Amino acid sequence: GQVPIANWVSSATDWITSTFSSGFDVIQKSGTVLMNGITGALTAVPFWLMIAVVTILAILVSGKKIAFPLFTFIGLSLIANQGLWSDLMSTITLVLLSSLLSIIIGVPLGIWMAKSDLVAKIVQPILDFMQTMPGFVYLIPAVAFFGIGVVPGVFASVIFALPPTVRMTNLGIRQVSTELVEAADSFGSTARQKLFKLEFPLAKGTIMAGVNQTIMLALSMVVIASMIGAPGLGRGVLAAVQSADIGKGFVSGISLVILAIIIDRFTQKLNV
Amino acid sequence: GQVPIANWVSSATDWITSTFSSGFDVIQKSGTVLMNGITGALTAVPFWLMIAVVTILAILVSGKKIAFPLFTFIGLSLIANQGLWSDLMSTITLVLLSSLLSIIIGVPLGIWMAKSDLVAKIVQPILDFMQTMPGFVYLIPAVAFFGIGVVPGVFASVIFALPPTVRMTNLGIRQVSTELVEAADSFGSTARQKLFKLEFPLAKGTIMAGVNQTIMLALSMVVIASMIGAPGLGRGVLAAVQSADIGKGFVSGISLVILAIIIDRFTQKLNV
Amino acid sequence: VKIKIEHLTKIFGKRIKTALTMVEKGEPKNEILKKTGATVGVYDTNFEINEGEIFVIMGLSGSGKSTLLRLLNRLIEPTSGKIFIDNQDVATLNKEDLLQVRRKTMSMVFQNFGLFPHRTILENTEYGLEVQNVPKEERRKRAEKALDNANLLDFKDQYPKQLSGGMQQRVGLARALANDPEILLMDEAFSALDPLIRREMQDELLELQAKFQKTIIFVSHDLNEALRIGDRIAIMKDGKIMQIGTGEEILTNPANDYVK
Amino acid sequence: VKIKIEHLTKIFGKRIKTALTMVEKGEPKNEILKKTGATVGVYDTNFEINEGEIFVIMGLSGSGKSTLLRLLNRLIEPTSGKIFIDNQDVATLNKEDLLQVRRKTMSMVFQNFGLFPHRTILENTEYGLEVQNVPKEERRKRAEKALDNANLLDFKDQYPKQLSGGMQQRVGLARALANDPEILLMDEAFSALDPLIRREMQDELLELQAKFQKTIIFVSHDLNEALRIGDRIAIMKDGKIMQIGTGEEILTNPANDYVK
Repeated sequence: GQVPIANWVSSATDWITSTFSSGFDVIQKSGTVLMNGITGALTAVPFWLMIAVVTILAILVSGKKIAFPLFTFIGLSLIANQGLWSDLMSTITLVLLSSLLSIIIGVPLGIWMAKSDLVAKIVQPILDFMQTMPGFVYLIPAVAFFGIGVVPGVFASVIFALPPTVRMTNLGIRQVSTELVEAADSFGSTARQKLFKLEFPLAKGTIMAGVNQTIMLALSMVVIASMIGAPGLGRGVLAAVQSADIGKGFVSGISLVILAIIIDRFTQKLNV
Repeated sequence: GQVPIANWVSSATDWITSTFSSGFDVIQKSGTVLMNGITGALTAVPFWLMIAVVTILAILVSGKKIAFPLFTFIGLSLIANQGLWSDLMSTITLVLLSSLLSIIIGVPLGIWMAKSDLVAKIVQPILDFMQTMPGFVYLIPAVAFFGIGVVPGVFASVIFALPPTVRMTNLGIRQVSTELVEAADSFGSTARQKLFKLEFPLAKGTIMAGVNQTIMLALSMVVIASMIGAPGLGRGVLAAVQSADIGKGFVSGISLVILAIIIDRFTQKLNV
Repeated sequence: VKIKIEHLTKIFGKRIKTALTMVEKGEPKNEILKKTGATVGVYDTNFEINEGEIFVIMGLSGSGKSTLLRLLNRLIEPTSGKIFIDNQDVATLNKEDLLQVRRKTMSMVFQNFGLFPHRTILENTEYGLEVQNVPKEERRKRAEKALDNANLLDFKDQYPKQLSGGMQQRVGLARALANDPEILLMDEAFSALDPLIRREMQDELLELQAKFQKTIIFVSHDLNEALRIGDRIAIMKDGKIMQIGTGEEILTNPANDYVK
Repeated sequence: VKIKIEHLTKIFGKRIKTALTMVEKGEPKNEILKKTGATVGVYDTNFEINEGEIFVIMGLSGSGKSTLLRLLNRLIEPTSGKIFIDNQDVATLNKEDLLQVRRKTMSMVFQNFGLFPHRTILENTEYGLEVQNVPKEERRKRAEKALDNANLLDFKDQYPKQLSGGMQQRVGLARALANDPEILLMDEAFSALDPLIRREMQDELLELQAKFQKTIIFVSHDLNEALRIGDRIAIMKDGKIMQIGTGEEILTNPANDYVK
C-alpha cells in the first residue's frame, strides 16, 4: 500500500500560500472591499426604486409582452417582502465580479487562441476538459489558496464559467469572413485598429452568447460555493438542506430561480 | 411585513410526506437495497481485474492510441493505491441509477413531445427553465421528501440531468425524414413497429448524445449531493472543504476528474 | 370497378367548415389560395378506377397530384369524401380496419425510394411482412422470390447506400409487391433516374403488369412516358381533375394548352 | 518605372526549401499537383509594370492569378522573390514600413466588395483614413468628395445591405481612392455584376484613369473587357505568366487563341 500524494499536495500548497502570501493577502483585501462596497453602496438602496427600474427595462426589451415585467415586479418585490433583498444584492456582486473576471481572462485568451492555431489545439480540449468535469471540484483550489470566504467563490466561478466565453470568442473571431480581414490589412491595420474596428463589432452577437452562458455558470458556481461561505441566497438554501427547514430553503431557491429567469431573459434579449 | 410562504410550503410538504409515506418508505427501501447491492456485489470485486477490463475496452474503442488506456490504467490504479476504490464503486451506481431513471423518464417523454406539438411547446421552455436554473436548488425537493441519503441524491440527479435527454430525443424523433415515416405508415405500422424498426435505430446517435450529457450532469449532481449524504468521492471533497485538508480533497477531486474523463471518452467513442 | 370516388375534398388551415363551404361556391381556387389564404389540395373529385388498369395522374409540379394518392391510403386526413373499395369506405374506418387495408390491399412506392438505410435489402423488402407478424422463413422466401423476379437476389445482404437509383427503385417496388397487393400506388417513382433506365423501368413495369395483373395508380409529369404507360390517363391542375382520356387526352383539349 | 519584379514565387505546404529548389528548376507542375500536394501558386515570375498603365492579368482557376496581387501586398507571405517599388523591396521591410506602403502607395479592390456591413458608407469610405489617424473633418471631406466623384454622396448614411452590387463596388473603389494612392489593385472586381453595369464601370474606370493618372493592375477572366480597358494584358496558367501583349497577344498565340 502507498498513499503518497496528499502529503506532496499539502506541502506544495503550503509552500505557495507561504511564499506568495504577499499576493494572497492583497487579493483578499481587494475582494472583500469590492464586495462590501458594490453590495452596500452601488446597491442596497431603496428596494422599491430598483425593482421599478428593472421592470421598465424589461418593458423596454419586451415592448408589448407584459409577462416578463409582471414577473420582475411580482418577483423582486416577492423577495423583498420575504426579506431577502440584502442576500440578493450579494449573489449579484458575486456573479458580476465572476463574469467580469471570466471575461477579462477569456476574451484576451480567445483572441490569442484565434490568432495562433496551436494555442487553440492546446486549449480547446482543455476547455472541454474543464467544462465536462464536475464543478464541485473547483473548490479545492479555492479553499487551498484563499481559504473560505468570498474571493474563493469568485475564483471557482471565474474558472468554472470561463470556457464558453473563450470558445465563443475564438469562434466569433475566426469566423469573420477572411475577405474583411484582407480589406482591413490592405489599408495597414496593425491588429489593434483591425480588432476594434472590424472583428469585435462583428463577433459581438457570438461573444455575448458565451458571456450569457458565463453568467449562468457563475450563478450556479456561487450558489454551490455557498458551502464555502460565499454569502447570498445560497447560504439560505444550504442552511435548509442542513437543517431541513424547507420554508427558508424554498423561498431562497425561488429567489435564485427568479434571479436566474430575469438574467436569462435580459442577457438573451440584449444579444439579438 | 408579510412572510407567509414558508409555513404553507412546510405544511404542504408534511401533508405529502405523511399521506404518501406508503410510497416514500418503499422508495427508500428500494434505493438503499439497489445501492448496497450493485455497489458491493455487481461491483467491489478485484480492483486489478476491473481496471484491466476497462483498459482493454479503452484499447478497443481507441485502436492504436495508447493515451486513453494509459490513463485508465494509471488512473483507476492510482485511485486504488490511494484507497478510494470503495468510494468510486459508489458514485458509479449513483450516476448509473440516475442516468437509467433520467432515460426511462425522458425518452418516453421525448416521444410524447415528438408526437404532440403542444406538449413540446409546453415542455421545451420548461426544459430550458430547468437547465438554466442552478442545480443546488434541486436539493430542497429532495430532502423535503426523501430526507438525506442516497435516493435524494438520485432524485436530484435525475431531475437535473433529464432535460438534454428529452430534448435530443425529441430532435432525433422529429428530425427523421418524413418520407421514411410515410413509407412505414403505408405498410400499416401502428406507432410501435414503426418506432423500434425505423425511428430509434435512426435517432440513436442523437439520443445517445443527450444521454452522454445526462451522465455528466448526474455525476455533477451526485458530487453536489455529497452535501446531503450521497456517498462516494464527493463526501471526501466535502470533508476537505469543511476541514481544509487539501490532500484528501485533492485526491478525491482527481479521482472524480479521472472518472469524468473516462466516462466522457467512452460515452463519446461509443456514439459515433 | 375496384375503386369508386365520391366528392373527395382536402383543405388545409383553419376555418375548416367556413372555408370549405365558402369555396364550395365553386370559385376558382386561385382567389381563395392567394387572397383569403386558405390552401387547397383538391375540390370535389368524383372519379373511379377499374381493376387491372393504370390510372395515371398528371399535373405541374405543385398542382396537388400526389396529395390524392396520400389521401387514398389516408396518409393525409381528408376533410370530406368517400373512397369505396371492396364495398368498403376507407374514411369511415377505425385504425384496425385501415391498417389491414394498408397491409393487404394498397401499398405505395416513393420518389426518393423511401428505403430504410439501416436495413439491408432482404431486411427492407420483408418489412411489408414483418409488419404483419409473418414467419421469418415465409417472409424471407417471399422477399427472395420478389427479388429474383427483379434479378437482385444476389444483393440480398448489401445496404441501400451502396446501390443505384434504379436498383433502389426496384427494391422499393419489391417491397411494395412482396405484400401481394390488389392495388399499387406510385408517386413520381422515376423522377430521380436517367431517361434510359427510366424507360427500362417503364418496360419492366409494363411486362410485370401484363404478366401479373393488378390495379395501379401512377403519378408523373411527362406526357410521353404517360402515354407509354397510359391505360386511362387523367391530368390535374389547381387541384382539379379535368379528364380521364386514354387516347383522347391529346386529342381533346378542354381549357388547357399544356396538352399541346 | 513604377514596379519591377525579381523572381517572384509562392509555394504552399511544408518541404519548403526542397519544394523551392524543385520549382525553381522548371520541373513538371501537375506531377507535384497530384503527387505530394505542396501546391504551386507561381512560377518564377520576372516582369514589370510601368507608371500610368493597366496591367491586366487573366487565367482560370488554379492559375495563381489573384495570388500575384496578394503577394504584391504581402497579404500572403511570398516564398522568394522581390518587388522593387519606389526603390523599395517590399519583402524585406519591417512592420511599419510595409504598413506605410499599404497606407499610401498600394490599395486594393475586392471581388465581393469587401465592405464592412456594420459601418455606414461614409464610415467605410473613410476607413482608409481612419487607419491613418486623420482629422475627422479632413477625412470626412475627402470621403464626401470621393463619393461626389462617383455621385453617391446622397447615400452617405445608408448601409451596404440596402444597396446594389454596382453601388457596393463603387463604394469599395471610393474607399480605395480616398487614400489617393499611386497604385490600384483589383481582384475580379466585376465578377458579381452583369454586362451592362460591368461595361459602365469599365468606362468610368478608364475615364478616371486618363483624367487622374495612376498605376493599375487588374484581374479578370474575359478578354473582351481586357481589350476594352487593358493597356498591357498578361495571360497566366499553372502559375506561369505567358506574355505581356497589348495588341500582339491577339496575334502571337501559343495556345492564346481565346480571342475568337
